[PDB]
Amino acid sequence: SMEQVAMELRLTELTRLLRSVLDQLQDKDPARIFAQPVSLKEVPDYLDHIKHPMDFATMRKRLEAQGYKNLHEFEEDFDLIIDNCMKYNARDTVFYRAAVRLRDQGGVVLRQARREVDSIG
Repeated sequence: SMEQVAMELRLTELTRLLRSVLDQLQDKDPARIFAQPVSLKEVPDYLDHIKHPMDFATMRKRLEAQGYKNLHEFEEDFDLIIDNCMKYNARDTVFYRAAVRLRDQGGVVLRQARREVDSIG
């Protein structure tokens, strides 16, 4: 149908906007602490601690499959990255501190993304 196509064009455009959001958020992680999944070879007990692991490469796979239907879903995954880190790692670690900085800096980017998604529909 013509409606299914119109809906698919909306999803594609959302995907385009979320790709730019993802790039901006990942720039706020210059140390690449959150770039890839925590290694189960190197942290073999990780899944005993963290039930829903997340990282930027995993988000990028979902994004490119047009697997985010709305900004809320994308934010859920970003928040997992931060929240998993802040639970697994102690306050006095480079990892925890990197998550706090990513949260604080990403807030700005996500504030305007929400306005852009509401604005452009």
